[PDB]
Amino acid sequence: TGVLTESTKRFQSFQQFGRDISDFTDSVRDPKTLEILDISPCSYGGVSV
Amino acid sequence: YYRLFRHGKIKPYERDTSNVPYNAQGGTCTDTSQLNCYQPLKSYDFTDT
Amino acid sequence: NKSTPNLDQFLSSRRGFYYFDDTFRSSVRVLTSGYFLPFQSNLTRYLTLESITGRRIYFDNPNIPFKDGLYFAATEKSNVIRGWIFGSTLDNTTQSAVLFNNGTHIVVNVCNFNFCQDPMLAISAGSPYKSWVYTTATNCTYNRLHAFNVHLREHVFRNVDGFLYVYHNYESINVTNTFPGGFSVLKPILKLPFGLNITHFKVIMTLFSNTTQSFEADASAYFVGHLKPLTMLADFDENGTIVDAVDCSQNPLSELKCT
Ligand SMILES: *[C@@H]1O[C@H](CO)[C@@H](O[C@@H]2O[C@H](CO)[C@@H](O[C@@H]3O[C@H](CO)[C@@H](O[C@@H]4O[C@H](CO)[C@@H](O)[C@H](O)[C@@H]4O)[C@H](O)[C@@H]3O)[C@H](O)[C@H]2NC(C)=O)[C@H](O)[C@H]1NC(C)=O
Ligand SMILES: *[C@@H]1O[C@H](CO)[C@@H](O[C@@H]2O[C@H](CO)[C@@H](O)[C@H](O)[C@H]2NC(C)=O)[C@H](O)[C@H]1NC(C)=O
Ligand SMILES: *[C@@H]1O[C@H](CO)[C@@H](O[C@@H]2O[C@H](CO)[C@@H](O)[C@H](O)[C@H]2NC(C)=O)[C@H](O)[C@H]1NC(C)=O
Ligand SMILES: *[C@@H]1O[C@H](CO)[C@@H](O)[C@H](O)[C@H]1NC(C)=O
Ligand SMILES: *[C@@H]1O[C@H](CO)[C@@H](O)[C@H](O)[C@H]1NC(C)=O
Ligand SMILES: *[C@@H]1O[C@H](CO)[C@@H](O)[C@H](O)[C@H]1NC(C)=O
Ligand SMILES: *[C@@H]1O[C@H](CO)[C@@H](O)[C@H](O)[C@H]1NC(C)=O
Ligand SMILES: *[C@@H]1O[C@H](CO)[C@@H](O)[C@H](O)[C@H]1NC(C)=O
Ligand SMILES: *[C@@H]1O[C@H](CO)[C@@H](O)[C@H](O)[C@H]1NC(C)=O
Repeated sequence: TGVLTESTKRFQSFQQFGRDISDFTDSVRDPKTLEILDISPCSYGGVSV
Repeated sequence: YYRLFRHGKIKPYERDTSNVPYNAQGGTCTDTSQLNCYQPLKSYDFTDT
Repeated sequence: NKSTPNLDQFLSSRRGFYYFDDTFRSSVRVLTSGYFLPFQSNLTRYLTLESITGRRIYFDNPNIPFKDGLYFAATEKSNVIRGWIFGSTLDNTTQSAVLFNNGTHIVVNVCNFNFCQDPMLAISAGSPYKSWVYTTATNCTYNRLHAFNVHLREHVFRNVDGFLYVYHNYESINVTNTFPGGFSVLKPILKLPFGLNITHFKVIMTLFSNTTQSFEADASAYFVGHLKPLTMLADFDENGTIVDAVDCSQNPLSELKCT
């Protein structure tokens, strides 16, 4: 669940998704277009009342 | 056919397609029709009744 | 007619590291345990050398036990070492595999081969003449051909869960008698679902001549090493590539660097 945006990363030849040190997925090869995307938490930051 | 006598146990995803006499006492044997020789394969019996 | 092999041993330096998993990483140090070639261990060398006095040919090709993996290096010219034979008894009682790569193309076969005494390919550096590897093959299960036509060539052979793993690397060197020194990483190329019991392997050689019906000798060498259960540490760069590794059972600095 999250917002999808254009990406500028590089993928090592054949590769389907990329993760980070916390194993948080943040990239997909989105088949039928082959244009790498970026994933982001729906809401992240901080809201105070 | 299914194998009935073998010295050791097989490993995962490994097959054996051998047919050699199995000596009960020891390692090798090259003569059947004896009092201690045993063919290593036995045949199922799928009859009507 | 052959001469008793010289089972001389050199030092393995820091070679024999390969890729142990298919995950993707970036700037990560991962500690693993597995079956690897220990650093600075005796590597047994076999040689092919020109005859000088008479029938003094050093045509080395014994049966080397597989155990728990194998590391195989070759320093040669004009492609004298070409193929490998894996099996258990290497007879027509048990299924065996041949993984020839040179010649016309890469031929990978699993059959009930009845091999000869000297698995020697009677060809030259180009436009080959004959093929002497087989005598009979009754029951063939796998036949594959892959389209493809002093140095250092490196291979690693493993057998896990009925899959034969082959890893390969190449480098260009210049040396005369000793063994080189340096760091190499082996990339995964071949993974075959054969599912057979491999306990012995043998090499295939070629005899270069001079437009004659008689064949004799070449200059080359191949090195053999056995794998052992160890623990190691690896390092990854931005774009996945192994830059260095350490052996956590060699010297106190190694266990310090591994803890
Ligand atoms: C891969 O293939 C090789 C054969 O090419 C297998 O190697 C065989 O391994 C067995 C041991 O498991 C070895 O010994 C045989 O079994 C007994 C000793 O362990 C001996 O026979 C027995 O003697 C007992 C005592 O008298 C008796 O109670 C029992 O009933 C039986 O008679 C004898 O020594 C046998 O030879 C074989 O020699 C060995 N064959 C070889 C080396 O050619 C290997 O196990 C296979 N690996 C896998 C994973 O399947
Ligand atoms: C999967 O199919 C889609 C069409 O359903 C392909 O997208 C078209 O690709 C062609 C070029 O090959 C373009 O000219 C079209 O404009 C594309 N149309 C759409 C709907 O995207 C897509 O290329 C195919 N994927 C693969 C890997 O062939
Ligand atoms: C990862 O790959 C990039 C791209 O190949 C490497 O950066 C290149 O480095 C070479 C010199 O070695 C330059 O000529 C290129 O212009 C560089 N390209 C880019 C996109 O930076 C980078 O060095 C590699 N790094 C790793 C971790 O291997
Ligand atoms: C190699 O073998 C020689 C002779 O047995 C031995 O002295 C030497 O220590 C060995 N090398 C290794 C691996 O330590
Ligand atoms: C030894 O002599 C035999 C004779 O048949 C020959 O086939 C074999 O190739 C010779 N040895 C080598 C390794 O060339
Ligand atoms: C099997 O191989 C042995 C040894 O080479 C040979 O004596 C025998 O004739 C061969 N039999 C078959 C099945 O071809
Ligand atoms: C090959 O398999 C057939 C059964 O399909 C069998 O009759 C034949 O004897 C086998 N031959 C060998 C030597 O593997
Ligand atoms: C090392 O380089 C020299 C010069 O190119 C060459 O003659 C020699 O054959 C090379 N090494 C060996 C012994 O193959
Ligand atoms: C040519 O053949 C002869 C043997 O007849 C051999 O001694 C010589 O080294 C060969 N030279 C070449 C050009 O290969």
